[PDB]
Amino acid sequence: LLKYNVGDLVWSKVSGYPWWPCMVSADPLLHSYTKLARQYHVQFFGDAPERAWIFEKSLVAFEGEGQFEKLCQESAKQAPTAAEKIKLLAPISGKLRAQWEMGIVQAEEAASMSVEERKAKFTFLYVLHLNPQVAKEAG
Ligand SMILES: Cc1ccc(CN2CCCCC2)cc1-c1noc(C)c1-c1ccc2c(c1)OCC(=O)N2
Repeated sequence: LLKYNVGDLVWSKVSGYPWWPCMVSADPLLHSYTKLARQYHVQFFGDAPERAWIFEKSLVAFEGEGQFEKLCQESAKQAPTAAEKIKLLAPISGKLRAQWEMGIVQAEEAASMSVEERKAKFTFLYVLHLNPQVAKEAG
């Protein structure tokens, strides 16, 4: 039923990290955004930009920050060991929490923008660099 496209907003669950706001985008070298068990190429929102391929089973549509609590809770049932379960919590403090909060601010802005608007603003530029307007607003 679900098939993501470039510009779609998703929470991504990665080993060693809590659910993080992302945007589906095209891989700069392969030129694809999906491949086959299905994978999608995503950008991680925040001030320290990263990209990666994620499996669909580890993506959930992004609506807003309010979803995080239920994602943390529901994922606990499928993370039986302590090191996995502890990573579901929002980062305690420091630089990782500030990155996650900035990620959420950016994703919430993207969510009230159109697909093309969020793509023009938030897509990374490749030579991987942030769009200068995004970098200035983040600091
Ligand atoms: C895919 C990936 C690649 C590399 C690095 C390491 N990199 C993190 C940023 C600082 C330098 C070291 C982390 C991930 C990653 N895998 O799962 C999540 C979640 C992340 C991630 C964590 C934090 C941030 C991020 C992605 O991008 C946006 C941001 O501002 N911070």
